[PDB]
Amino acid sequence: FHRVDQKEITQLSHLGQGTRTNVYEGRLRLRVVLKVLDPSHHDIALAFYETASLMSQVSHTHLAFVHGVCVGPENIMVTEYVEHGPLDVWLRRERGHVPMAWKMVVAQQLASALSYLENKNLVHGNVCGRNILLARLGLAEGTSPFIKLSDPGVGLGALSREERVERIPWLAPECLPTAMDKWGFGATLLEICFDGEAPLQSRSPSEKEHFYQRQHRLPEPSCPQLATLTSQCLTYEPTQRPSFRTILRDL
Ligand SMILES: CNc1cc(Nc2cccn(-c3ccc(C#N)cc3)c2=O)nn2c(C(=O)NC3CC3)cnc12
Repeated sequence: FHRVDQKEITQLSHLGQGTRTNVYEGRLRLRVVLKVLDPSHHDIALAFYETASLMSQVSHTHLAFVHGVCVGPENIMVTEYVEHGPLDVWLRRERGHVPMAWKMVVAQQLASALSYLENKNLVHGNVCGRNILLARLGLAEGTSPFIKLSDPGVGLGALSREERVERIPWLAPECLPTAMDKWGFGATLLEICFDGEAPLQSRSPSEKEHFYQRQHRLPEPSCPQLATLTSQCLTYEPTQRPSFRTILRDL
């Protein structure tokens, strides 16, 4: 990854929070986003650098760009500013008015980005609607949506059990104690089908953990065109999950 000097960046409005981060709009001497890591232990900073490294070594139409990292107790990932923000937020605002054909384009674009990652034997590890950014809305007639899958933030391996429980239903059950992205992908399809209302999201940490410990399965989507696909992706057996080559073909 590229090293960014603090003199080259300007920090503007707070956009929201990530895991152990604060996301701000900014300027790079370009409009960008600044992912400000909380004061952290070296294991966390390392997991943050590993993400910036992974995202700086990849290039795909549906993957967000990483400009670099600015490093005292402050670690800032300088990443792509995407026009319309998170998919989950947009789906809730547009609830009941999002056509099936629009959802199918998003699913295909997401499967495309994940197939590219799969071919290179790389793991994203944080696939959810929140990390899917809308570059184009595709609301006007003769237009379609355009997504950018955001960087996964602090790597999954560096997070606490409490943080992994907070990631349910997107977290693969084998991660509770490349196949994990197939589950993340399936849970994201359900979330898209239910207009940004993910299953179990409202439930308590104890309830979410019990759901996985008791091996319960996630609901079927309201969209029948994705029922088989989500059932195949959301199996507790990682080896039984289809490849993104198969998913992309089946879409
Ligand atoms: C216009 N452009 C952008 C806006 C934006 N906003 C938010 C960031 C974080 C949380 N929330 C949020 C959710 C829910 C609530 C509530 N309630 C409040 C804030 C956002 O809205 N994030 N973002 C990124 C990006 O990489 N963000 C990382 C998440 C991946 C890139 N461009 C943009």
